[PDB]
Parts: sequence; C-alpha cells; structure tokens
Amino acid sequence: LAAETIDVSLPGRRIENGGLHPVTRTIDRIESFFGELGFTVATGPEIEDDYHNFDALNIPGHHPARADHDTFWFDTTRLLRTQTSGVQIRTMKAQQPPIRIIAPGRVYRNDYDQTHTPMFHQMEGLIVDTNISFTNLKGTLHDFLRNFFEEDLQIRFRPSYFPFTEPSAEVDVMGKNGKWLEVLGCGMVHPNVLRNVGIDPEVYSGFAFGMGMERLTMLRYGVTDLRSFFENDLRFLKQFK
Amino acid sequence: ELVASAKAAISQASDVAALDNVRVEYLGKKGHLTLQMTTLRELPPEERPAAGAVINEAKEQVQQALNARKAELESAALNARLAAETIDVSLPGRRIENGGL
Amino acid sequence: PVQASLIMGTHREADLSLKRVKTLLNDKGYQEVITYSFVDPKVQQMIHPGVEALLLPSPISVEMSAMRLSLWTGLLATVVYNQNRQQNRVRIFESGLRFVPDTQAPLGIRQDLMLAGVICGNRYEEHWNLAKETVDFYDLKGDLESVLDLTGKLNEVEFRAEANPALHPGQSAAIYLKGERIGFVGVVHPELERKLDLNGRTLVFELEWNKLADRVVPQAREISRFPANRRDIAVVVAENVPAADILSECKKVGVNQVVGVNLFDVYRGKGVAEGYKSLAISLILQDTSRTLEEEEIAATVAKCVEALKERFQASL
Ligand SMILES: C[C@@H](CC1CCCCC1)NCc1ccccc1O
Repeated sequence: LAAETIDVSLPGRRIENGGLHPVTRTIDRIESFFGELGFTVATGPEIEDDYHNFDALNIPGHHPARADHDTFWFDTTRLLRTQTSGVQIRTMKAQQPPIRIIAPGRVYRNDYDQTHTPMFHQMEGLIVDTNISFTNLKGTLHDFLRNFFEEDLQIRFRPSYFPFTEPSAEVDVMGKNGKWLEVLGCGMVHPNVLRNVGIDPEVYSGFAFGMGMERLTMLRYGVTDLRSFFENDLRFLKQFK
Repeated sequence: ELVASAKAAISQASDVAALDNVRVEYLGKKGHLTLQMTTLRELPPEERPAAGAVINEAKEQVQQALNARKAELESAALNARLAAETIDVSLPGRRIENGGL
Repeated sequence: PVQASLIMGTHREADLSLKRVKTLLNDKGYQEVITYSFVDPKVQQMIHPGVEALLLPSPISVEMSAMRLSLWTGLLATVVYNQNRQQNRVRIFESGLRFVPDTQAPLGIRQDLMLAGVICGNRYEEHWNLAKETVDFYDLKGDLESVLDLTGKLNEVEFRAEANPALHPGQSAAIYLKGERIGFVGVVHPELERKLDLNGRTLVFELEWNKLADRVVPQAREISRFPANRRDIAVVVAENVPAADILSECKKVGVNQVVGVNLFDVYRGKGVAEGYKSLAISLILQDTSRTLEEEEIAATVAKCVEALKERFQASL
C-alpha cells in the first residue's frame, strides 16, 4: 500500500570511531606475540632511584654509561628512568625461576632531534629458566621480527656491549635502502645481575632484550618523522584507526 | 585640599555605580579637572609646568579608579552568568546503554 | 626455540582491562593521544594554581621542566594545537602517570596511573540528519557513565558538585565511588578558557585508574515469571535538591517490590513556583512469587511519596 521509499545510501546516524595511538598499536601487537609464549606484562613507576636503574644492572657509580647517559636527574638518587628495569629487578627478587615477563613503558633521555624525542617507549623482555641459551635468544627474536614485519626478512645478530648482559648483541633488519638498521638490543643475563637478585647463575640462565616502540612503529607504517607521535595531530592519529 | 577633595568625590562617585554610568562620572569629573587646568591661568610661570603635572597626576588617579571599577563590573556580569548557568550535575548523562556478551 | 614448562598464569575475572576501557572510549568517538610527562609550569600553574610540582633542575627546556600533576595540561595543549590547524572539534583521551609530591610515597613522589580526556565542539560532525549542537556536561557525563558501567558498580557512583579552580563552578562535579573521590569532570572555567586561547566550551575529566580497575563478577539471580506494574509520579522539590538523591531514596526506601526507578522529565516554569522543579519519576513494581494488585501497588507509591515529604517536598 504505502510507499515510504527512502534513499538507503544516505549516511547513517552514528558518531565516528576513535582510534589508538600508533605506538599503542605496536605495544599491543608485541604483547600478544609474547603473551602466547607465557610472557606476563609488568609495569612500574617512571621515576626511579639509581639502584633499580643502574646498580642492580651491574652499572656502578663510576661506570661511563651513567654520567654520560643523557639522564634526567632530580637529585643524586632520584631520576627519570632510562629503562623499564625496575619492575624486572623487583620481580626477580620476589620469586624464583621460571621468570617470563615483558616490560613496556615510557623512558627518558636528554636528546631531541628529528629521530630523537626526550620521551619515548621501550619494550623490554626477560626470561629466566634452567637451560636458556643464546640459540633461544636468536630463535625467539627471529620469530618476533618475522611476525612483526610479516615477512621472511633478512636479520643479523651483531656483537655489542651492555653491562647487564654477557654475551651481548644487537639485531639489525636489512633496510629498504640496502643498509642494516639497528632494531633492538639483547643478550644473556649477566651473572652479577642474577646474583644480586638472589638467583644462582650456576643453576639458572636467561636472556633479555629491549627495543624502541617509536622506531619499530616508523618502520612498520612508514612514519618518517618521530616528532609526529607527540604532536598528536588528529590527521596523523586518524590514519591508525 | 581641592587637589584631593575633588578626587575624593570622584572615586566615591565611581564606587557605587550600578550600571555602566561610570562614563557619566567620567564626563563630570573630566570637566571638573579640565576646569581645574583653567585655574592655572595665573601663578608663577616657572611653576606652571609643576601645576600641570600635579593636575594630570590627579586625572590619572581618577582614570585608574574608572578602569578598576569597569573591571569590577564586567567580572560581576561574568559571575552573574556563571550563577545562572548552574546545573544539576547528578542528572543522568546522555548515552545508550552498554550491552554484554 | 625455548624449552620450558607450560604453566598457566594466575587469572582474575574481576580484573577490568585498561585496553577494554580504551576500546569503549574509541567506540564513543574518542581518539587516544600520548603527551610528554614534563610540561610547562607556566600553563600548569594556570590549571592547578598553587600546587607545587616536581621540577627538573636540568630540563631540555623550561616549557618541559615540570612533571605533570594531571593529564589536563597535556590534553589542553593538544586541543589548542589541533584548533590552530583548522580543527575545532577534538575528542581525545590519554592514559599515563601523574607525579604529585608526597612525603609518604616512595622517593617522595606519588605516581598514580590516570585516565583523562577532553571533548569540545559540536556533538557530531556535519550531518544531513543531525543538527549542529555544542557538546555539554551531560554528553561527557554520559560517556563517563559508560566507562564506569564496565565495573558493574555504577549504582555506587555519585556526581557531587565540588569546587575546582580549573572548572565552571556551576558545571563541575567530583566523582565518588563507594565514598572515595576517584576523579573530576566539568566544563573548563571560562577565564581559564580565555587564558589558554580555547576556541569555545571545553570539557575535561580525569579518573584514578586503579580505583576502577576492579569489576563485579556476575551472580545469577532469580527472575520473576509474574508481570510487573508501572506507576508514574510527579514530585515538586527545591531547585537545589539533587535529583539522584530523590531517585536513590525511592530505590532504597522501597522494599523488594519496586525493582526499577527512572527519571524521564525535569520541569520548572509556568506551573511550578520559582526556585522549584517537578521531577517525573516512573516506579516499576514486581514480586518474584506472586502477582500484585492495585491495593498493595498504590500503597507502595504512597509510601514512597510520603518519604519525600520530610526529607524533601510534596508532590503534584
Ligand atoms: C636495560 C635492560 C634491563 C634488564 C636486563 C637484565 C635483567 C634485568 C632487566 N632492558 C632489557 C635489555 C636487554 C639487553 C639489551 C638492552 C636492553 O634494553
């Protein structure tokens, strides 16, 4: 009878969807990658003391990577953390192995360029068990990089140094321009680090790793200026819904 | 005397000014102090610049009280707007209910 | 690959996920932003005047030398940034720590995880069937009630009018959960709106995350197979009486018969005295074992309206 014909192509009645920050996209993907491996997410405060940020990581007061570290200090003990190590140290002291945690969070350094902001995000992983080897470090991170970039890409492990690991390594991804690109750092946990948290390095071993979320996000989605992440232009953020 | 007695009757007139008739007191006192400038038609000529400086210092003191009162009134109007815009913050917000699985 | 034991972690169904809350805010039209944790004390002292913040002795700049006491300094700088680029309508949120000096906290500084956001501009973008209307207090409050409803404790939440130097004194509220202040919400005070060069009416909120990271696990209750009855009442009370207290009185003073109390109109004008308002309330009554009749029904709405006689005012 009645013909109340309407144009069904008119825009619908709704409010537009918001999205997540691109760095949050990255952190969420990585948490799901390692969550399937039994890694628990652990968070902690961003202002720390020099013990949980240096001493517990086998970085004495006279160590070079401390004064020459671009660190924000409030006094001689309190600082803006340069890594999310405080939660990892506290977890190891509160329980015996097995340990399987990842630690995301904001960290701080004094530099500020096109490729550097005074604040950025770091994802750090830690596993401690009976027979954790360097071969496990390679395989786990090779699996991670293949999942993160979704391709059988060229990676390499390269000797490096950190006071809290030995052997230490950085891993590079072959850049699209033909050069190797440093993506993360890793190594086997130093026996001093295990010792002062009450873990016997003669019985237990483990590897750890760290990576910057801004760097991986830029490589993943083609972001060319790191400062765009913290200008929060709604036209930049809306691309990542 | 006079130099401050006229400013006393000026700041007191611009004190209990309900509406924006501050300019009405501005009109009357600007003519009173301009007439006081005409009273400098004599006196020692070497002191005439000193007489004009004391009169203009009195005119600046009246203009400061006029600005201070104009600021009091426009803030009083802003406060009146704030009072009228009071709402019941306990009233339910606008939303569609959440569903569950 | 690593060889290890497949041991389950310890799960708690009562945990409410922050990612679940971020998803709801996305599904209500909010964009996540991330701002620097050190801010400009010149502008933070405008939003939180008198509150001493933790300062960096050697900052990258003076405009990034004060650890943030809230997330509002970063969020309000973000809307000004976007409004300076031809975007008046911005609806954003952020999760992150605040840094409040506290002698009882570790390292003398308390670091609480906060969830904050801000909306401004029209409710919707330009639309063929929706009219241009500026966002108001009940728009943001509605979004906040959607967040709090994820905990299953919305019944125990109170929005009390409370003073805040950054907010409109007549359109600001402290948020309480079980007698604890968990956050704030309100329109940015018009003079603060002026000093920050905000384009128009701007509404902010902030919540202490850990106070709502817990939710109620469901427990199946019996449902009555017998019909229910609705009775509407129109109560005239004083203009300064919060309507939620009246609704809470009808729900509390009423026994297990009344199962639903809802407000559907608020009138004041030609018909009601000045300084008074009429609240139209619907009362739904039902019993789990039997059906009700007009005798016991009308005696219960009469019991409810008499409870509003001494504590409040009569009906009409
Ligand atoms: C700073 C450490 C802190 C942990 C190391 C050992 C165990 C304590 C916590 N972050 C993980 C990490 C690992 C290797 C290389 C770089 C890197 O950033």
